[PDB]
Order: sequence, then C-alpha cells, then structure tokens
Amino acid sequence: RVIEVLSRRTKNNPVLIGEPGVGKTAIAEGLAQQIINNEVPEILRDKRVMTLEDRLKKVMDEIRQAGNIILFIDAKPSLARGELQCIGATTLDEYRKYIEKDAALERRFQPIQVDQPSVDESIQILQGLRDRYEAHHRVSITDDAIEAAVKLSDRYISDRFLPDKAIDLID
Amino acid sequence: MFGRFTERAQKVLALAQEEALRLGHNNIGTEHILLGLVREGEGIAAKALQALGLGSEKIQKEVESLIGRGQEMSQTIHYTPRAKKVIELSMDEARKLGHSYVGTEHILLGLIREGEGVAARVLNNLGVSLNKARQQVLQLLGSNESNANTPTLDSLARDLTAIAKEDSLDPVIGRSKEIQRVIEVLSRRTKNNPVLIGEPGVGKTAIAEGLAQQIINNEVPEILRDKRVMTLDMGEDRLKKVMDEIRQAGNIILFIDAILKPSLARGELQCIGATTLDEYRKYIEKDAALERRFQPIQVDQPSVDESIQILQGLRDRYEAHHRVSITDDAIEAAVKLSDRYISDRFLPDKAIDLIDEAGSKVRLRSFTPNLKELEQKLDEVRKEKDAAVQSQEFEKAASLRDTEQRLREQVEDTKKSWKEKQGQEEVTVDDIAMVVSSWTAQTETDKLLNMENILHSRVIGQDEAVVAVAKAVRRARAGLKDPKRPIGSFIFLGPTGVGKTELARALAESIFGDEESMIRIDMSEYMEKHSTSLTEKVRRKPYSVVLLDAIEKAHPDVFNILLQVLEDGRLTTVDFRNTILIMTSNVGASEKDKVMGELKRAFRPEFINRIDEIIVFHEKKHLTEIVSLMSDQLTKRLKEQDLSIELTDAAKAKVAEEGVDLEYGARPLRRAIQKHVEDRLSEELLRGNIHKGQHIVLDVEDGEFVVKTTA
Repeated sequence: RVIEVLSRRTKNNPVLIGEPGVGKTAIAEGLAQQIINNEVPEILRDKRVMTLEDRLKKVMDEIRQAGNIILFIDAKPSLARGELQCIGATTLDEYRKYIEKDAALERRFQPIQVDQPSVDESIQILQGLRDRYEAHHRVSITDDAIEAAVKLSDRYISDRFLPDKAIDLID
Repeated sequence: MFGRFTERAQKVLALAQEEALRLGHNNIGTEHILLGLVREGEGIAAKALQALGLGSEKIQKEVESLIGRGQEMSQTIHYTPRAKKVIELSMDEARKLGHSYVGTEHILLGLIREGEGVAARVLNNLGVSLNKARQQVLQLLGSNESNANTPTLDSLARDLTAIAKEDSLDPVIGRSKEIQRVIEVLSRRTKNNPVLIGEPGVGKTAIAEGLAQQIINNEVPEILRDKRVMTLDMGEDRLKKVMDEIRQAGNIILFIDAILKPSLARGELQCIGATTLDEYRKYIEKDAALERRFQPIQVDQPSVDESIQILQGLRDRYEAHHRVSITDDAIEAAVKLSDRYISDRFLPDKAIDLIDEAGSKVRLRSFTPNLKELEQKLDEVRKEKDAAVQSQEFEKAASLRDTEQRLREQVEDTKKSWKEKQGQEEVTVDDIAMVVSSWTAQTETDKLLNMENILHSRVIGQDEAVVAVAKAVRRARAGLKDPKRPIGSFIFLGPTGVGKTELARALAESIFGDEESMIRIDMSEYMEKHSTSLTEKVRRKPYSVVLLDAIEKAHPDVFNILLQVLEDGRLTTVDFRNTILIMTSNVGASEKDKVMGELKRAFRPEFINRIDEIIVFHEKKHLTEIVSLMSDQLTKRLKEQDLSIELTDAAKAKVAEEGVDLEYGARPLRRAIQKHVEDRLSEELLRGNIHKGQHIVLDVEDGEFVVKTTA
C-alpha cells in the first residue's frame, strides 16, 4: 500500500501512520527490498530509499538535479518545491498536525496504517534478531521463550502494538 | 537489453550477439557491445568511432588478437557481468541528459564510464585514451534553446504564463464562467485583487492556469496584456530581497493558499487567493485592507459531467501507472458514485482519488503461481554448489551448477509466464463500487422487492408494521416521493420491547448496509425551551436511520423544527434527504381506531399530516431455537481458537428451560449459556479432563449436564 500511493500523481507521497515502532521503519526497508529484487512497476527502478541546520537545504539540491530517490522521514516540510519523494513517520493524531493547517496533506502527502504484525509473524520476527541479542548471553533460544513474549502481549496488556511489545520483554 | 532503447540501441545490442557467435565465444562481454556499435555503422555511437579512427576493421583485429575461436557451444548465451553493468550504466548516462530513452550514444557513453574491461583495453591499445573518446560522442549532441524575471522566476516559483506559452499546459475545463469573474475583479482599481473560496477541493488552483492561457491568446483587456501568473505560497531568509526585485516590475500577478504575509496594496503586488470557505472569514476579519484590496468569488463543485471530462483530459496522462487510457464506462463511476455516495469532498478531487486508489492497485494484482517455492529450492542449491566449491567437490559441482541452471531457466520461464498476468490485467464500475463500499441492480432491488422476507428474519411478529414500511420505502425508493424529503418519515406506536428499535436496526442493515448506521436521540432530553439540536450526528453520517425515541416528551417547539425537516428535509445547514426518520411513542400503548385518536389529540395535526406513515406495533420451541442461534455464534468463535464444540439438541433444551418464566422472557439465555457452557468447559479444560482440539460435546444425561469426547 506504500506503492499504490508511491505512483499516483494524486495524493502522491505516502504517510505512514500507525502506533510507533517498529514495525514502521520496516515497511520502507520493504520498498528497498522490493524495487531491488525486483518485481515493481509504474516506473520505479534504480531508486534509492534514504533515511534519518547549518547543512540544511544544502544537500537537498543534489536532488532537484537527479531524481532516483524516495526520502524516509523520522519526526517540518521544506516542501514539494518539486521532486521530494518521502515516506511519513507519524502518529494516529500527529498526522492531523499537518492536514488541518492543510492542505499539502489531502494533496501531496497521503496516509496508510500499520496493523500490528501477525501474532505468528510476530514470533518469527524475534528469531531473526535472536542471534543478534545473543549479545547479552542466553538467547539464541529458547523458542519456547519467545512464544511467551508475543502471546502475553496481544491480550494481556495489551496497550502497545503487537510486534514492538514482545521485544521489550526479552530485554 | 534490460528495458527499452532506440531501434539503433536494440539493434546494436542484439548485434553484439551477432558478433557473440561470429567468433564462437560464449559470453558477450563489453568487447562485443563495442563491435555492436561500430557495426551498425549509423548510430551516433557508430558515427563517433568513425572519428577516432576506429572502423570495424581496426577493432575486430585487436579483439581476435586477444580471444579468437571459438567453442561453437553457443549454448544459449548470456552477458558478462561487466557488460550487464555497462548496460545498467547507459541507462544512467541518459538520465544524465534528459534523453527520455537510451540509444546508440548512451551505450558508448556507458562503456567509458565502467572502463574496467575488454573494450576499454582495445582502445588503450589502439592509442585512444578513454577521455578523448567520451569527448567525440559529446561534440555530437547539444542544448535545446526579460530582466526582472531573474530574482523572481528564480525562487520559486513556477511561472504559469510560461507553462502556458509553449502550450505545454492542460486544458482545463471550467468553471469557464468562473475564469471570467476573475478578470473583472482584476481589471479594477477598487477591489484590485481576487480570492477564490470553496472546498479546496475543487482544485481551485485549476482556475488560475485559466488566465495564463487567455491573457496570452488573447481575449483580455489591453489593460492586462503583457503580464504573468505565478505561485507558491505562504511564508525564509530570502526575505524582502526578491520582493523588492518585483515591485520594481509591474507586470506581475500572484497566487496564494496560506498565510497573510500581507504587504498588501503597497506595490503593484497583485494577488489571487485560494483559501477555505471559512479561512477567509478569518482574514477580512483581520480587515480592512482585506475587504478592500483582495476580493472573492464562489468556486463551484463542478457539474458532475464536467468532472468526467476533466478526468479524460488527464486520462492520457495517468497512463503513467500503466492501464489507462480508458475505460470511460469506469470513469463515470469514479465520478458518479462520489457525488451521491460518500460524499466528503469536491466532485473532482474525489474522482481522481478513486482512479488512483485503482491507478496502481491493478498494476499490483499483476505483481503478486505457488512457484514462490521454486526459487526457495534453487537456493539450497547454490549453497551445495557454492559451499561444495569451497571444498571441491569440483565435478561434484559441474553437475551441481548444471543442476542449478536447469532450475533457473525453469524459474525465469514461469517468472515471465506472468506476462500473461499482464495481458489479462480493466475498469468497469464494479471496481469503483468496491472503492465506495470501502468508504462506508438484481440483488439491490431484490433487497427491496423482498424487503419483507428480509425484515421478517430479524423482526418477529409485527407483519402489520413491516409491510407498511416495506411498501413506503419501496414507494420513495422507486421515484414517486419528492427526493428533498427523507426516504421515509414514520411514527412507531405500541408497547415497549416489541420491535420498535429492532425494526429501525433491520432497516439500517437492509437499506443502508450497517445495522449500526443509526442515530438515536432520547427526547426526554429535550422537554424545555432549550430545544437546540442531532445535526452533528446527521452531518457525520447523512445516510442513517434517525431514531427519536418517545416524541411525546418534546417541547412543542421541537415540532416546528422536525416539521421543517419533514417538509424540506433540511435544516439551517444539514441534509436529511437520505435519512429514514422514525419516531417512537407510547401514545397508543395502553390501548387501531381508539389509538389513532389519542394520537390526533397528542400531536399538532400540521405535524401528523406530513409524516409518511403511522405504524402500529401490536413458545418453548422458540427459546430452544434461540439458545441454538446463540450457541452457534459461540461454537464458531471457538473453532477459531482451535476449540471444537457441539451441543446436542437435548442440551439446548435444558438451557432453554431457563427462559420460560414469562416475567423475564428470553434475556437469561445468554448468561445461562456462558454459565452452563463457557464456565463449565473452562473448569473442565483446566481440571484436565478435555485435551483441547479433540471434539467436545455437551449433552444431558440423567436430567443433568454431561461432557463427552469423540475426537
């Protein structure tokens, strides 16, 4: 759904609204993965996705002069003075802190939500970073250990997002 | 290839292959791409080489002097990884030239850039350094083509007169009599500067491009010829700087959609403003250089048909996302559904949004067989091959490699079998009506003809009432009643808990799609001269059963209001023409004739007479039929949690026993189901008697409940 929008000519630039995280940063690491290997469409090849004041609009001119580039944002608009393809980091409400003063929103920028990742998908998400937290001594393993983290959260408080919570618990 | 280039390109590329084999080699490297270019002898690339002193003669001699024959293998060959880079590059050596499409030059450009390789050496061998070469190609391509415009045209900010000069500008429709009203407000001396207010929405910004075209050629006062339209706006260090570099140049008109930053009227600083219905309220409210200088005109939500035309004009331009032009029959839906069906924008933005929702979505259903599995397989291979190769295991790979490519070509052959998922993937309506329902004809009038069957399955008893409503809705819904008035105005008389509300739900569900699209006010709240409604909830969902309970309580004031609703289906300024108004009351209650009497005496007649219709609301085996309905809703929601349960008919009987007492009715059944079923199954699962995911039956034995297992 980041791609129906990132093609348009209408509500062109997609804004990624969902309760914070993780997942969110993982969706753009998606396009990245998708354009490259490789199935994608309405003109989108050789396109980078890039991320994260006395250096401001400085670098931004290397773009009004070559345009293979989506910008990935975290937190502002130096504005659709032209190109500028960007994916939105913002909250259920935080986005209503753009379209009210309007109306670059209902125009350029345009939204989509992060459902909380699939419970089972939730599980096989840790195992990937299981290896990498093995950094503190215990995990890798146990699988029977993660099953916990994830299921506990989805119904037993239960006031976050179904992929972010679990991870915290491990820690 | 790897995309699309000129013939010349495409010919020169395949031409490398021609040379691939003519020498018998097996991979076409950068050296063949080069032979490809000098051997089509007519491309710009070809032309250049003729310059440096490099005919096909001189080159191929160096090449054969570094490779020669000639394993005729020709086992369906592929590229060098270098050369695949070389192609990826020409694509970029043309982004870098505005050349919308690659061609003979760019590929020669692309070679130099990735100089590591065989071509490069042919030449550093033929005494032709790499740069002397990129030069020759360059010196065979080039370019293409008022003072104050400098500071200005600089910023910022899109010179509309400009985009309207080379005629590189869309129509655009109109709002043609709208464009004109701007030029009065602009040819003046009083209200010098115009300001458009409407939902934002109607791409107000569209009307502005209107001047560009007309000021040019040319219908406009000699009072305005020789001027320029430009844009932005709002509000940084580039302050009064460029604005000084404009007052010093009178030929300028400007466009905004934001703040004030008003140095108004001062210079020839002349504007055109686009700001919301209200936001303007919040600027002449500033006053009074506002009410003075700048000055407004009403932007219309385009005539529905006009909408359609706008779409097409830019249809050919949304072919960008790969599916349009057409279908017309589809456009009409994009548009038409929005004017009447949700129903929360301007009639030209809405459209295009439906189109774009779909203006990738289908190009996508393209990109989604289970041959996801093949690639999965091929992987395990490389490894064996690869890791084996690290152990060697050599001939243990030879065949391993071969086993690999066996796979690959198979993959790519069915990965390009989905050019068929391309020749397959439309537009028609059904696409849209989806989009619509996801924003809120046989089995649509069948809901109507068969309404009674439908309302009956939810509302029990009460056939007197159902048929009256069915027919009334069907009257209005068929063209007979006046459209500005609600779909239906009813009064529901009768005792409590008979079906008054229940029918209102079933109506919402059947008519509006959602058993929950129902506003419900309690007139107990409106008994005093404080009778100020409601209109919020109706603005919220303007398509909903509006249910006012117990109207006998309202201050007769209220009726003056409702009356206005019944008459005009409008308040002042909400809209009801799409509601189904239902007002309940106890006026009959205690008590069809003695009743209609107590009604005429309780309500002003002016009122009773504008109401479409006055509706009157008048076993063990049913209880257990209910218990079963409930029990089934349950056994389904458990199957989801890997729990398989079943009640015997004997068991549903025993639950039903618990709603016989005429006094409390069938309320108790929900609770008694959770107690005798839910609570008991838990206690039974926890105590360890039922190893979940076996099949669990609830039965009655000696007049007592019993749990049984039968996996």
